[PDB]
Amino acid sequence: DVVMTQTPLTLSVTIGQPASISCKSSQSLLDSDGKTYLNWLLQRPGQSPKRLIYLVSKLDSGVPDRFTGSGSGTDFTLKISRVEAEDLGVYYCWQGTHFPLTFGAGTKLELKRADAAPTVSIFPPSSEQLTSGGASVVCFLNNFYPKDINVKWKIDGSERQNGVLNSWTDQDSKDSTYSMSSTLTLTKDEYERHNSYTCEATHKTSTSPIVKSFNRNE
Amino acid sequence: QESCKGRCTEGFNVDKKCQCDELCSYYQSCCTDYTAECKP
Amino acid sequence: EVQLQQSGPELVKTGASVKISCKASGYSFTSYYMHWVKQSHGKSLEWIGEINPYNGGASYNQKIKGRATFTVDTSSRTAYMQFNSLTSEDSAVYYCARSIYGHSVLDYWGQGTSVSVSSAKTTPPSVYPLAPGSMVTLGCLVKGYFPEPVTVTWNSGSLSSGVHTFPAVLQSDLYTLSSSVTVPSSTWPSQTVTCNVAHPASSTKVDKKIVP
Amino acid sequence: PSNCDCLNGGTCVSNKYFSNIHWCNCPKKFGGQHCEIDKSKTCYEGNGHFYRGKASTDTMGRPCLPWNSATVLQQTYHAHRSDALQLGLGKHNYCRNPDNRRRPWCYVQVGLKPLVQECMVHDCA
Amino acid sequence: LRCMQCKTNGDCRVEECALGQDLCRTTIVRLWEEGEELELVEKSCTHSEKTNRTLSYRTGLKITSLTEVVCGLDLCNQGNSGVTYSRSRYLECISCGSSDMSCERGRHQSLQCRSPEEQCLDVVTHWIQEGEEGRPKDDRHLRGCGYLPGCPGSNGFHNNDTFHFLKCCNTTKCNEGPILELENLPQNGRQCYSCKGNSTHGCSSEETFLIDCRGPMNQCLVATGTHEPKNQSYMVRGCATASMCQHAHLGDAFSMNHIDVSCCTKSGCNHPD
Ligand SMILES: *[C@@H]1O[C@H](CO)[C@@H](O[C@@H]2O[C@H](CO)[C@@H](O)[C@H](O)[C@H]2NC(C)=O)[C@H](O)[C@H]1NC(C)=O
Ligand SMILES: *[C@@H]1O[C@H](CO)[C@@H](O)[C@H](O)[C@H]1NC(C)=O
Repeated sequence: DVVMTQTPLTLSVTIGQPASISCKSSQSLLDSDGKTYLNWLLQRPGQSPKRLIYLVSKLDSGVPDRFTGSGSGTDFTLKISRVEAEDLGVYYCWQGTHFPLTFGAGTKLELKRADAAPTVSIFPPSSEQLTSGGASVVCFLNNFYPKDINVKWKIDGSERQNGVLNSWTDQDSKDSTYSMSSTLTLTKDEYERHNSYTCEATHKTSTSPIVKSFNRNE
Repeated sequence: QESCKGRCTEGFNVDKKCQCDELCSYYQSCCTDYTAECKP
Repeated sequence: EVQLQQSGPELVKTGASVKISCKASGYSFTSYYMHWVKQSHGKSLEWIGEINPYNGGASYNQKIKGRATFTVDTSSRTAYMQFNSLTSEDSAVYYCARSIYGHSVLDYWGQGTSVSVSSAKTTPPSVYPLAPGSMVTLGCLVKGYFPEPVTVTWNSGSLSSGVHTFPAVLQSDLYTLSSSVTVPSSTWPSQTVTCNVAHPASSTKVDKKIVP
Repeated sequence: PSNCDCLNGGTCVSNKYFSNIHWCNCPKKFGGQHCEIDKSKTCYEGNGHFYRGKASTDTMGRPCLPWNSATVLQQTYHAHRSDALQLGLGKHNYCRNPDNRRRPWCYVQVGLKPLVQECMVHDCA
Repeated sequence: LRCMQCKTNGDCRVEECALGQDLCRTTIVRLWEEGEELELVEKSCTHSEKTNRTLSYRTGLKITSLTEVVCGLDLCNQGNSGVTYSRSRYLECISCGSSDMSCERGRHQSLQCRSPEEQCLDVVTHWIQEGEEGRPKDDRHLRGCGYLPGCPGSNGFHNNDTFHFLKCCNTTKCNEGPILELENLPQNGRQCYSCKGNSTHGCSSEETFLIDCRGPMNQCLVATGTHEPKNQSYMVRGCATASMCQHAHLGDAFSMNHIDVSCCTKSGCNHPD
């Protein structure tokens, strides 16, 4: 079992920008046939993975030249000049030159873009969640780059870090900017213990933290 | 002594100047007289 | 067109056994060596094997522990995976691909395979029509359901672009997730909005109208 | 669908392992590379536009220089032409008639300069 | 560097021996039936790969001596080729053809060679249905005396649509027996790729498919170069033997110019990749 180790493991790129990843193999990757199967296979998110390269250079049908494969021996190199939004996705390198086949790490790609404001709503627990007894308020943050964001729940002036379930969203194909959904997951008895729930957090486009609230009669 | 007139067929014979077989000409090995005697 | 389509998703009681199809059209099937790849941890990547329609070979990766059975039908133009005694680590995405011939090394894949196992048997959810109390957004909260799978669409999936859902959250043996899409302050509550949401684990479909 | 040059049921057959060169496997009554001439006919059809077939000769008895010959290819009809096969002209010195004359004929070297001369052949009178 | 050009009729004129072929080849066919007998000239220029060859075939009471010769020397082919030219009678063989369905019906006959290195061969040509006009006019089978290039021993090629083949050896009566039918041959075990046509739509990733090679061709072969009347961008795929890889004996048969072959060990190495 050879090792498939890719670098950089962490890479964002900016459009029209250079992208060079690099892959490594324990021993050689050159079969007794005098050819080398080493390859490049990408998974573009929310779809199924597809073959970008094989043979360390040679490019699949609908593959553009923007990619260039290279390397030999224990070392290898991938290249792209014009980086675009298609290229958003996950990046894997595998050699078909020993059984069992091997898979590199998963180098992951972004496109760096400008900053924008998360567009926020926060909601009441539907009656229907209040019939069963749980009470959950959302704080959405939708389409913000960068992906650096820090969630804060504040209760009636008295802040709370407890019971916080978040989930991210993948840098999308389109906006290139991330999404966010926080949720505050909590009892019935409790909910009637308060009124004004003020929600807020931090991004890089306003020194001043953007906030939203509501109350128990509305 | 070529003179193929003999029996005109035993079948071809590797000791000879010219064999009297049907095949000769095809090697142009025919003996002067073949067509004469044989194939009358 | 190279076409690979697997079974959809499956839940399984640990230690027991599962059967997940792979489909194809787009070539003389007999003409290529097939694979499967474990994508585990939603991340790490690992080779299952190969098998090969004409000669009928089968590979199994050493670590496999031969829990695995490849298999075929020629008349169906189909790959299988019979894959017995199951586990926690197991749970992952399982894809298949072509080589081919021999020489390992794939090209085209199929969508994939949704596969995970545990104790608590299928729990369909309760959904919470989150809505407020110049633009506008729509809260749809899938919660209390377990196990996978579950997804959602707006107004029978009409609204597409810019619509946003968040990754099934999980904890305390249940998933709780978030789903949203935005529209103009002129767009509502004009024409009533139903996010459509479904649960194969439980075999039942549902429609949640937004309720300002 | 048609091919090569061969005639009268003459089935063309070529070969790979040399220059894909082609030669015709003719029926008995025919012969000559393309099967351009028939060794049967005593006599010829009126005007003998047609009697191809051997018997190289003349009334006075001399030869028929073969159309294939040098001193023809200066001349009027000879066998490197466009149309050749269509005239009967192969490597052969047998008589022919593509002028619509009296009877068939050949080029008879006589004196120095090659000539026409009425060729000996019977008619079906 | 130049040569000579003679038609079958033999208009005797010249060429520059073009370029891609440095070789002046003289080419001759000899037909013999009953007493009488017959013959043919083509002098032209031919690609480097070509070498001298004989092959006399027997259709029944008529016999066909083919044969060809090469020199590259500027201007060889005018005049003769190379008092009896068939001196003696050398090694024996069996001959018959599909001209009359001669090799097919059991009519095999004894036909002496017209020379000592001339040997016994079964040479085989099948086609599918139609490449062009109903396809080349070479006999579906032929057997008799000759010498073909690199013939010593055996060679040929095959895949779904086309079967070529060559057998030969220096033993008396070696070619005799049955007719090579392919489907008759054994299973070589090799898995491969067959196809005909252009970059695409002749040869593309689609029509290509896995075929079981049969017989001594366990080699997986592929080839390219210009084809018949100058429609280039053309290739072939199929199992075959060492023969077709070294030089090209493929380049004679399929009739193509300054082609290049390659081959692969383990099966399925065939794909366009
Ligand atoms: C290229 O392959 C194609 C077959 O797909 C051939 O091109 C077509 O050929 C026919 C002639 O019979 C034409 O009428 C069409 O217009 C062609 N189509 C196109 C899209 O070009 C052709 O025989 C092959 N050419 C070569 C160089 O071999
Ligand atoms: C006949 O075959 C034998 C095989 O041992 C070989 O020695 C010899 O070269 C062959 N003879 C000729 C001249 O073809």
